[PDB]
Amino acid sequence: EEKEVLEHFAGVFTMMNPLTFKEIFQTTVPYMVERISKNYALQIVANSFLANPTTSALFATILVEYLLDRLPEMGSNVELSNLYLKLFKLVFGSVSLFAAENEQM
Amino acid sequence: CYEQAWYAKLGGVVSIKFLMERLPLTWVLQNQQTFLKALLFVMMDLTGEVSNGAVAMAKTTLEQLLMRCATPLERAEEIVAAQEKSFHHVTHDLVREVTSPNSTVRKQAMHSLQVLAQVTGKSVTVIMEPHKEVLQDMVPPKKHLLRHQPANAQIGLMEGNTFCTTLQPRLFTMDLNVVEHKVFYTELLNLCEAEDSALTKLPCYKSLPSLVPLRIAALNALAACNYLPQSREKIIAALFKALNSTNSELQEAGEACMRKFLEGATIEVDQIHTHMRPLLMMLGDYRSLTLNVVNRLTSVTRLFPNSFNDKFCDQMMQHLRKWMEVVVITHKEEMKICSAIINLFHLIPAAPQTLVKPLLEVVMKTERAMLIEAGSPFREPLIKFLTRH
Repeated sequence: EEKEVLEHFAGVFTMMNPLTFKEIFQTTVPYMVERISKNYALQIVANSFLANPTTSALFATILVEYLLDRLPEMGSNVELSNLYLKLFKLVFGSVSLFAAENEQM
Repeated sequence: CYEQAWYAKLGGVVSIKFLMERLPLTWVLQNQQTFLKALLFVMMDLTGEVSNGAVAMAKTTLEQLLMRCATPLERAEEIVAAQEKSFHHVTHDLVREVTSPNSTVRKQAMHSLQVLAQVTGKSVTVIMEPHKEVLQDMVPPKKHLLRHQPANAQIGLMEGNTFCTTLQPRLFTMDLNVVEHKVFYTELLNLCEAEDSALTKLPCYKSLPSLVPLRIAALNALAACNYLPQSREKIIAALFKALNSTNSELQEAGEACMRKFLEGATIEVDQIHTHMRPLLMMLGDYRSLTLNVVNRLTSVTRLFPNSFNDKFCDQMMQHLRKWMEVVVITHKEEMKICSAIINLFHLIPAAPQTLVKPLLEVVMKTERAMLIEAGSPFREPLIKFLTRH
């Protein structure tokens, strides 16, 4: 049931207009990334928020924007490098899910 | 250490660490040079995919070794004789290759000299004096012209020149009066002047059109050449041609080296003002201001703070009006322009406090137009601008 309470929690953000969607998570992505560090399962939130907001696809844009910045840390902090790798693989899978409109981003 | 598989080099280095730490120093001094040669080769060899942190291991062990060996001692005289013998050997070795083509070892050698000097009651030059011979005949480039050596060797030579001439006693200070010093100076000056691709066609550089690190090294070479007097005009002209370069990486390097240069001709730029004129006439208009223009402005004003006055601030606010309108229109790049435009005012003095109200007017207009309060790009430069006064 947690695997669905998280789904609902992530979904609560989807319906609002993209113009506010981009800002709300542009302002707070790093904190949730840090929180996921001690939650092997909480990344389900990000997974759902990348899959269903495929109708938005902006979350992926800001996620890659942040991961580009934090890239050098990967390969040194093994524990966090793992999380970065998971997120990168997820965002790469995103474009596979949406061959359209993800190539642009 | 000489096996080509990095995990063998790591075994060598860990053996070195244990041997250095465990055994008494009287024994360590005797093999200091062997240790140093092996360790330096470890990092010299790996310049493709390096390792799982072999080079970091090597550098840490090398600095540990130097600190352990050079530490002053009871001061039994035989130990002192061994210590000074080993120190002379190590200093010779390190001085030998502060110009080496391999950068990863060049920078490590320079930093090693720094730490070695700092560890003891002596200056870098004080420990370099008995080894000037090892560096006499090339740190001023002898024999073939600079264009005939390979590019990386050129970078090594000029970096060694800048390091040697930066030291306050200035070992091997150059002078245009002497032969082949004017040749070196003029050759690298022309290199700087070769901003156009017309001279990148040359065989010695056409093989790699990157060209940027070489020009950075040339700029540093010019900048370290401030002490002699008669270069003012050409050095400044070249440096300000660079500061106006569209290459952001080159622009920031020019900014950085102008710091060192301005210990000489501080305000000859302001007096001349034609080094900055190539900016003014396009600095008006309505749309001429791209990201490069604003970045150059904030650069050339971060140094020479008095470079601008109130009326220029008014002109800049007038310009800001356009982009403030344009960003909101387009969203209904521009914001990257506007953020830099705002940040600029924070840097320049002589900006009237009266401009607070006008610029704040347009800021609020556009933020309301975008209906954004959190994460806006304009707050941070506003905070910086206001906090000072």
